[PDB]
Amino acid sequence: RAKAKSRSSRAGLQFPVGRVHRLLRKGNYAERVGAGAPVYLAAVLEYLTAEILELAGNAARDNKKTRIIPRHLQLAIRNDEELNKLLGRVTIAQGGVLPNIQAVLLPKK
Amino acid sequence: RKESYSVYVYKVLKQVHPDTGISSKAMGIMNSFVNDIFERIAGEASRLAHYNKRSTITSREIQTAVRLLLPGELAKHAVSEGTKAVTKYTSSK
Amino acid sequence: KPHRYRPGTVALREIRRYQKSTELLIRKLPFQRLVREIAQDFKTDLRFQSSAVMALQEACEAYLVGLFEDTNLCAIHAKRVTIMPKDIQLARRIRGER
Amino acid sequence: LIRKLPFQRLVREIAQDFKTDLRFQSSAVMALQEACEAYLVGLFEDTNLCAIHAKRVTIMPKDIQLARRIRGER
Amino acid sequence: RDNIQGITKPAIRRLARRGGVKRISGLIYEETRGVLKVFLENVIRDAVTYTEHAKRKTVTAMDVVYALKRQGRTLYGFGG
Amino acid sequence: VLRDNIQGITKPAIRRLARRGGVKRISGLIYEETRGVLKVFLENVIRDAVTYTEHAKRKTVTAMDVVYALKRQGR
DNA sequence: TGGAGAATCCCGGTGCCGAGGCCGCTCAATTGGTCGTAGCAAGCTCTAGCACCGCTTAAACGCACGTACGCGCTGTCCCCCGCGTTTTAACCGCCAAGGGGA
DNA sequence: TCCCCTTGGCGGTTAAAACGCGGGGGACAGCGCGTACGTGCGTTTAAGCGGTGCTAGAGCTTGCTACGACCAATTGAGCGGCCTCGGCACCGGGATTCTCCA
Repeated sequence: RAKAKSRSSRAGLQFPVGRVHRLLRKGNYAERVGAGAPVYLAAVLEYLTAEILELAGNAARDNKKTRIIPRHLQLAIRNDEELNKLLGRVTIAQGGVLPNIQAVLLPKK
Repeated sequence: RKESYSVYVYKVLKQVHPDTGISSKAMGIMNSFVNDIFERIAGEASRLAHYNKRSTITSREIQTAVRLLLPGELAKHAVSEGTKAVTKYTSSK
Repeated sequence: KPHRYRPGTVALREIRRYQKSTELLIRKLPFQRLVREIAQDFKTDLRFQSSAVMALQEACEAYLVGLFEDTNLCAIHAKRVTIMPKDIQLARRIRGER
Repeated sequence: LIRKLPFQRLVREIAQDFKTDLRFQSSAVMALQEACEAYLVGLFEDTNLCAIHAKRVTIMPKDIQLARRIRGER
Repeated sequence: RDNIQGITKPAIRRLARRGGVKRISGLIYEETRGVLKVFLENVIRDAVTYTEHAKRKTVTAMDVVYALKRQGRTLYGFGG
Repeated sequence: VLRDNIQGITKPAIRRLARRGGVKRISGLIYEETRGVLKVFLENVIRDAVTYTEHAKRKTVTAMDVVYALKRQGR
């Protein structure tokens, strides 16, 4: 019996292809689940996690913070034209709002 | 025993910002995001299967879900990295 | 004679503060009593986890903050600096919510 | 409300950018038009509310922009 | 009991400042209270169905999250 | 090849749609704004309906593909 | 332009507490084998989608012309802000109960 | 019978809400003009309907093997629990900015 090599390792993924396979079965999404569907999906989950975490890691650095706070995730999401499309109807605990004052309200010169 | 993607989110974190950390409160949002986008893709792949009277969630149905669900340049890079992973999986073993 | 800022100066200072902060703006214990007061109509001796009420502040404050932004746009569309109830009524009605 | 043949050419023109030589069922064209008529009729109503707000009688593109921004499309 | 009056004018004012509102009619405070209560009813009602259909007496944060997601207003942070 | 067919929703057609929505008077700037609104909407429903058509490996877009595409825009 | 005073920024010090890492275990993913099946490929039908032609008329459009409605400008006042004073109740701690579940 | 955990009460104390009041500036009504849009009429343009011809391709049938469900054996990846130090906040007071009246 050969030593086990995790399905993530063979796909190169950090995300767990084996768990993603189970969850596609446990969730009763369909009667059957091909061997490739957990690999493709786990790669997309890992990508979208990497996208948001780079923008939030930038926002954290822009505010001199080493840790991503929920604030930095919300700023990253709302400043990105595609993450704000993907999450346009999603609410983030302690995310706050974008600093945004309507120019008509600023003091007149 | 409650299962959380936090260990995998943190491995992705060190591959985009090796210096950067995350709060458990922000991690809870990340875990909520991963679960929410898993559910949305899997739910559309489920519908894609049913619409085509197929019993199997195939990778072709994850791909079409990602093309339906994600916007613009996120969809195209997601389709790329999925197809690479599936290729490496098939080639490796 | 002490100083006094012009009307609208401190409104802008307060906007710039509360659009920068993230902490919750409704008081805690008054919202618990509002939740439990509402819950009484649906079932007696219900309980809420602390996280269940805190989850519910976050949802409704985001709902109110998000509504105010849409009503402010309705105010400035009527060329008003001032939001008024018919702005709330317009915003919700456009949202299919009134 | 919209005429059929020009809306048909409009949807075929749009399709070219997504896949060349697509066919469309006669029923698929009508399901698109009826949805577009229902979308526009139901939007002009939201713009009239924006025009009847601010005391006007006349709808402006500024009203379409406010309607679409509050419906969430912007 | 009328704890909706416990949503004070300053709290509604601060929510409006985060909403970027400069001037607030004094009629807004009673309209905002009425809006909040109408919203908070719908969520608690549906959450209580999840609580009871799971044969619990304690309403849980995930009951709220499922009610919120059912109402189209997905909240991240409290659970997946 | 098809071009310029967005002009095929004529100004009176926009009026008919607007009066059905109760609009009494229409700025001339509404016409170009409505054409932009129509095309941005119609592109999104067509894109997903074609993505369903490709998934079936069909060359014909069907009314059920429209229904699914509209149902998704409903979300 | 000035200026003062009130508001905000930065910089340094202190704390604490939560994130990141470590260790035990488990149970949940992986390996190897079997069996059903499902969907992939071939092949036939015939459906309905596309192209064209020709007539009809009703819808589009160019322009003429007026008036109704948009918008800037003026005046008023009122009513909402901003800041000082008063009051209440919000929040934290600590204890209590009992209530449910095993 | 016994543990856990959610609700209620007690007390202080303290910070935030409530109240008052002057004034200002913005809401809002009234007014003028001009221009921009609805209505009408002659013109044209192409939509829509009746008819003809063809072929692509949807949709169904048939056949078999690939591949995923299933399950028993094996183990290591990942979770629950514990520990510590360093990131971040909050504090204080000096420095810079911004506003408003002169």
